[PDB]
Amino acid sequence: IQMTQSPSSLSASIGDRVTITCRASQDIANYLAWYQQKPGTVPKLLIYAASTLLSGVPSRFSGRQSGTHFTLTISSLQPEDVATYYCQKYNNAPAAFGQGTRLEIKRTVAAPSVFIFPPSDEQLKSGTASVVCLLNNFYPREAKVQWKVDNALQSGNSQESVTEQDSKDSTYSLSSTLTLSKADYEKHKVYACEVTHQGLSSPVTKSFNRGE
Amino acid sequence: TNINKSETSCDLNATNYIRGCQSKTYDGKIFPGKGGEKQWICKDTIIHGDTNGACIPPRTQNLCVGELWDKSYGGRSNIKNDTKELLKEKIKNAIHKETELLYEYHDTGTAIISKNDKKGQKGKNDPNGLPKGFCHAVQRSFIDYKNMILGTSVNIYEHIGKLQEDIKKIIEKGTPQQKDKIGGVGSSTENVNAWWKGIEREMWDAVRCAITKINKKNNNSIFNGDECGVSPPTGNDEDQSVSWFKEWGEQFCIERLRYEQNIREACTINGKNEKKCINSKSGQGDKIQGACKRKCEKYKKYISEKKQEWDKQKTKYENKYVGKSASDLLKENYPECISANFDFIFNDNIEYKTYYPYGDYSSICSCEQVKYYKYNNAEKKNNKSLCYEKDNDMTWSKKYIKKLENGRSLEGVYVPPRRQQLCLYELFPIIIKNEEGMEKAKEELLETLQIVAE
Amino acid sequence: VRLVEYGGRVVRPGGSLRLSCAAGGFDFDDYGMSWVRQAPGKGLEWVAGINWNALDKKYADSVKGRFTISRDNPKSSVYLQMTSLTAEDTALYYCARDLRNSIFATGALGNWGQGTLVIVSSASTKGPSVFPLAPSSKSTSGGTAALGCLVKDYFPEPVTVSWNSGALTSGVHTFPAVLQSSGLYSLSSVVTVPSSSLGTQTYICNVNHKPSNTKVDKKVE
Repeated sequence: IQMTQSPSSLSASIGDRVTITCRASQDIANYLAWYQQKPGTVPKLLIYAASTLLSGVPSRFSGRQSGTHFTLTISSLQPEDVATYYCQKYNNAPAAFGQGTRLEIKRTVAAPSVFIFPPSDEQLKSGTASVVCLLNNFYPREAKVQWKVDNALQSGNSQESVTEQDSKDSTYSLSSTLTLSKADYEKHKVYACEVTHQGLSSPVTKSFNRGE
Repeated sequence: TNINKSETSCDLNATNYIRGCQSKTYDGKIFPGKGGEKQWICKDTIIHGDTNGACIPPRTQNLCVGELWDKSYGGRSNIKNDTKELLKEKIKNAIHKETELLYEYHDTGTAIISKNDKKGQKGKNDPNGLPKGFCHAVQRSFIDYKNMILGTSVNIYEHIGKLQEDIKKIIEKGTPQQKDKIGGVGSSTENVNAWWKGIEREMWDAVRCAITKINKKNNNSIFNGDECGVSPPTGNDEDQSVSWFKEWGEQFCIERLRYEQNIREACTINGKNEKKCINSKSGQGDKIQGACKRKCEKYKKYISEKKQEWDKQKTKYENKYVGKSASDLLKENYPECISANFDFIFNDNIEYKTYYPYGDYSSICSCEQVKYYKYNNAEKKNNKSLCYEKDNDMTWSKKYIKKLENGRSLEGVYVPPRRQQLCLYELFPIIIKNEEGMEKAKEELLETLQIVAE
Repeated sequence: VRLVEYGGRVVRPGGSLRLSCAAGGFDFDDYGMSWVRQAPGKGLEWVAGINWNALDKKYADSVKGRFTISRDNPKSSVYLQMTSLTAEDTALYYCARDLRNSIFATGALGNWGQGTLVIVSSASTKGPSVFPLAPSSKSTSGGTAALGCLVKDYFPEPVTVSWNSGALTSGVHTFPAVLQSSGLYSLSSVVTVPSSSLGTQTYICNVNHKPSNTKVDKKVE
């Protein structure tokens, strides 16, 4: 039995009210528990029976239910409440967790400091391609990276990695790693990464030539 | 826990010209061909004293004494010019001529433990690389060699008493201490075997060296030094009367499964619903015309001889360990015994012998259409295998209480005497039969249930 | 009050593995247990659940038939036998208890274990390969350039990467691992520094692949 939890990436700022919804397809009347997980730790059960706050949990949390709509409410968001919330139901059979809602600190819009780090000579000696475009300190989390090999679209040959929201400045960092063979590496001249970010007026191109 | 030890030493790939043998041939000879099987010589063997202890394993009959006791001098008092550490590497290499005979004997099927049901010996393989039987070499072979060093009443095949009296003379000649002996006969077996068991703290270092060069010198299985765990095995089982009993049980159950597979091939395959054969007819009822006979009469002979061995192995084991049963000892130490009922297959009952000519496989060997006959009209009631008279004096017992999958135990319920002698013998051969061809299982089960209840 | 798991290991695809979970001051006799797995950087997923007396064992639909759960109360342990493992079952497996003693397998998981990684692949624990990322006069953006090294093909159990023996802390954006097509993890550990400082001091990135006991300390221009 599914447990549709939404929104999936809710943003907010300290002092706001945060509401998370965990619609359950079937009837579970109140066999729902809420779990909070900070990065790199075990989950912590906050609420069970869909309302009963577990002892030791700060009272700013609350849980209520309307039919099969369960909502977790943080009245006053605190910097130690930035985590993922899971809303696992435990009535009978599959006890499945929710999709998971990840809170983030909402800050002013920023712009990625784009970089076009090229492969290294001894990486060429290794024989692959390690073209890397770097997006730094940007915000919000949503950002698109495209690769142009001599101004030709690339797909299925790059990989994406993102840091978690950095604590000190609430900014994100992204890394796009483009991997190619030696053959199709020297088969082309100019490699460019195109950054499409909401905080950028226009997409930003950062390119180089292999002879450069 | 303890640790392992050095060295990469003992590079004696060709140790010396060992006069004993290059192959331990107790289950016939190496392929090609067979023959030369050693057997479990029964009780009351003079070469083993009164043989009050258990019967003699064939592997211990051809135990690779190497050059501690040896030949080319008739029966040589071999430790007068030869050594003991060649046996350190012929535990290593006598189980390298036997881990190349693991790899051939055990790992191609010229041992008893060697062959499984049908796939062979490599589909079955323990985590330590070895086909099953080297875990039963550190346990069987190595402990039996340490036993040869210590010896029970059943003296093994060369009057081991001469070698032990030599240990008193030719090994207590300034080993381990000087000629000023320590302790006596008590503390002989634990001075020349407490600097041989205190260096079986180091012979176990040396047998973990054995296994680690089964890993690094002859590499059928490559890992650190761990034969069956880096520690010597538990006490009270290294007793020859116990370890040999366990060996006998494992061998018996493996070859019983072997005969079970053969009678499958003659009564499941080559056989029919009543396990009859080509033109089996009456005649003498629906008895076998022969195709099963020579495939199952061999099983009957085998059970006869193995019963003659087990009847008085079990008695000695019980009276030595009063309170424990032989089936208890065997069944969980070897997962292949779980389908064996040593009570049923070895009943001391002439009616059992007559009514179950082929033991627990009688219902899967000779079938006359088991059928419950009602109150009248030529009642076939006593004409089947029978039941004891109920014993009046039995005591309420808490043995054999089930163990919950909770892992818990009932811990307080007591089986009534009326129930622990509840008679359900008829049901067992039928259960063995109906492993195959379902939806006939229930048909026969209802009939045999009726006859049992009646 | 204290749950620890054992059995986290790298297994071949289609193999088998047995996880175990202990119990502390917890009276592990009338509480239901559950196993919950979390794939790397994903959401938690219930996997198995067992009753107090082990008469009621429930499984997730995906891991069914392939997974078996069992208790042993006198030993105070709960085990999960896993067979026919696929490449998708790679996850951190937690054992959890109901916070309420009851007669049901599934319930609110009050106490959780630390969990064990059950990485499933056909890789070979191959050591890392460090590659530098040279900057440029182009990278001198706003008086600020960036220096980095990428660790490539360092399966398993991702690596600690520091800069100048941990001297540099500001701007170090070590990106999370990623499983590329070859079955080998890879990452980068870029760091942003003032472009004026370029060529002035020295930058070395230090990688520590514990599973292969590999220590590579690369100076980058």
